[PDB]
Amino acid sequence: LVTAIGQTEPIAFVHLKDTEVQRIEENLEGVRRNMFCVKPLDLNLDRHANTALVNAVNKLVYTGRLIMNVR
Amino acid sequence: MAAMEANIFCTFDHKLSIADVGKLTKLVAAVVPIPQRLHLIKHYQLGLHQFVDHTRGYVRLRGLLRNMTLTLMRRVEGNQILLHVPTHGLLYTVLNTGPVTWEKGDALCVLPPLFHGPLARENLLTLGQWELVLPWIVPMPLALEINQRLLIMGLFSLDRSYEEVKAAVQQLQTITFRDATFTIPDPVIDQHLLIDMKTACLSMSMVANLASELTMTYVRKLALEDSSMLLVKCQELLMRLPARPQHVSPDDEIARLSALFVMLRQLDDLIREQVVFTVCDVSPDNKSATCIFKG
Amino acid sequence: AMEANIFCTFDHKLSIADVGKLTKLVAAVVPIPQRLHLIKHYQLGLHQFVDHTRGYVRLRGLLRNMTLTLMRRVEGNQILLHVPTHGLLYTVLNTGPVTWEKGDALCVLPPLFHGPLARENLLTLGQWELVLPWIVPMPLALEINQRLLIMGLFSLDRSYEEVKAAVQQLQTITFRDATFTIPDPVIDQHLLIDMKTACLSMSMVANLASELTMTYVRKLALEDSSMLLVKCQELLMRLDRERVSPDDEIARLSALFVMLRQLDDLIREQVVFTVCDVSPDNKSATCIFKG
Amino acid sequence: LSSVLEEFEVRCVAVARRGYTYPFGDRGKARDHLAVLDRTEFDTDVRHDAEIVERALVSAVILAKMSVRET
Amino acid sequence: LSSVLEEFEVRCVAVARRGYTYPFGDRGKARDHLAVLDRTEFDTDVRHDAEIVERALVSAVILAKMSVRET
Repeated sequence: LVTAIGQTEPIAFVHLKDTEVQRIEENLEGVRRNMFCVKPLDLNLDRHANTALVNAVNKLVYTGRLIMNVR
Repeated sequence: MAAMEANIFCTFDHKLSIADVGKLTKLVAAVVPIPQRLHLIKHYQLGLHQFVDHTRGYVRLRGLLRNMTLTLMRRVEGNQILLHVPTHGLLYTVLNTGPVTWEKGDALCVLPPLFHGPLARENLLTLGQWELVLPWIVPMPLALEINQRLLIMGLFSLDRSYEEVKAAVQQLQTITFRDATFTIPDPVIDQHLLIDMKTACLSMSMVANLASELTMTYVRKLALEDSSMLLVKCQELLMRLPARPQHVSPDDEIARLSALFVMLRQLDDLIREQVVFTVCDVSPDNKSATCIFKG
Repeated sequence: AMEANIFCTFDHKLSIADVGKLTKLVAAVVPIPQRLHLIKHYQLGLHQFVDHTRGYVRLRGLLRNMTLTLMRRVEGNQILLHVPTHGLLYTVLNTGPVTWEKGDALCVLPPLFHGPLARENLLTLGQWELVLPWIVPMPLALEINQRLLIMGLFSLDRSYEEVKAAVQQLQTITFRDATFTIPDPVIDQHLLIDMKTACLSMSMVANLASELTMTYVRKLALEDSSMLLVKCQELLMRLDRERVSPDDEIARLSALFVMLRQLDDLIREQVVFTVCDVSPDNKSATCIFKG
Repeated sequence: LSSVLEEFEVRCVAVARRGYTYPFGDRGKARDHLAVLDRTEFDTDVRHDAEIVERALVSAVILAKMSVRET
Repeated sequence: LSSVLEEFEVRCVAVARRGYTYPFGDRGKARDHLAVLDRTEFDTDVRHDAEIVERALVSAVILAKMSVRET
């Protein structure tokens, strides 16, 4: 992880299939496209991948990517 | 009051036959438990014989005998006996009244007698319609299994037909351990077992709760790759039924194990007995051996 | 009038530097296989018991049968060995990495290392080597085995590096004034056979507890007046929450107890000493003996 | 009485099960209150069915106040 | 069958808990049918379902006669 000052870490998902990565970004694009309709429809993440914290944070990051884009 | 005397003189009031006065000379340096701890105890209180009862609860003798102070036989003479109580940690020799081949370096425990089968009972030594009864000293593996067999016999006795119990008591009362055969006199069910079964039944449940999810599952998972003789022979006893662990919390897991050890000592001790001897070099005759940690 | 002491004679000739290497270890626990009066130096220490595939647990048990003995005096040829008598005080070297303090319930454990040490040096004949067991305080001695057992439970799955991060935490206990790094019993992913048995010794027991309890608790519940047994079945029925010949019951119960006797070596621990005064700089301390 | 009489046994089974759980300020006094609650049944006679509810109900109401430590 | 079978699965073990509470004149005989009922399971194969019900009935009527005490 970055330690140099002035380099705040960009928000990013950790260890996910590219089919899951690029596709969920389109759902975030719909907030900028039409924020009147906002649902957390995606739930495709599998617990079989990675471990506890690596997957549980991703459910939180999607809400954090959403709460910023809605605002 | 004086501290209870290490030296104890036991004197018979009943006449002694010449054939029996030499029976005690061969009995010298052997465990002779007493209860009252008098400086001049009467022989009527001597020996286990006063504790016998029509119930003949062998488990009942197993408990009441432990309360008695142990003593070492010493100084046979004319109508006089001198029992002695070694202080803790000192070494002193001990003859084995029982018929068991002691090993070097093993711990020993006092146990109520188990009749050999033929029950010739030697000259047994008797007077006044009374017989001396000296509990046998036994090796730990025999001392351990003798308790669990009394407990498992009480578990099978529950919840099953009384005629079926006899088929289990027959195979369980026998003990072929260490060459010589053994058999348990009257293993009557008792309230003393009901509390002994209670502490086992209490430990039987809580250990299943204290066990970690990674602990109980582990035996089922080892079979997926490793294979061995012990893995196969043990797996058959279990009920018939890669992957990530559901969670790994080293602080939460180390705590689950520390509590688990306490219930094991709560459960293991009921088959354990108060170790008394720690024999070193057994004599070649196998009629005597030195001991330590007595008391 | 001199106190009795075991004699012992080294075979290989010693240089004057070697006999002085031993006089630095006056007080020192020395296990003895059997209370023989004479003893060859090959019998001294755990080194005769040293093994590869056999695990640490085998040393945990055979050491309990070893006769601990201090080296009361060191000379040429013969070496005296004073077996402690219970209740007497005995000065002992602090060979153990843990610092001693007042009143500790010391108990012996086999020596361990975490790769190279700043000073592995000890008396060394050709091929032969001496090994002096640690004298750890009791609360840490439970912490040792509690870590060693859990670390082998994960040995079946080294493949997940996230699990290794937990193993790295168990690997380094941090008692005060100490920085331990307990070696992994596992080597090249494969378990030692002693580790494979110790893990089987416990997991088999917890598995039988999950099912065998469902029967005997039922008949024994109504008879009890204390009621404490009556609520024990509640957690067992909630232990189901996730998702037979009569002779089979006897053989099934029979294994449950005998495995605990195999497991007892890792459970209860005798204390061999209890500390009194401690010498300055903690080089050593007197400890009244207690079997 | 149909199923409704059977329904009284269902909810009674839950209170009887949790009465072995929650700690109280006594032990042997509440012990009789639980076992008598476990003795509740329904007699073959129709007129006598009220007698079981008449006593088992009073034993249960006392148990609830003890959790509150109510007088 | 699976919809009715789910109701059969709930009514199955519910009979077993009543059997432990009910005293019998031979404590050992009662478990031999209760142990089969506690072992109940439903494999995907429907061919065995005619056999699954049979042991469920052998564990049923034979147990009910013991309560009536008819031989």
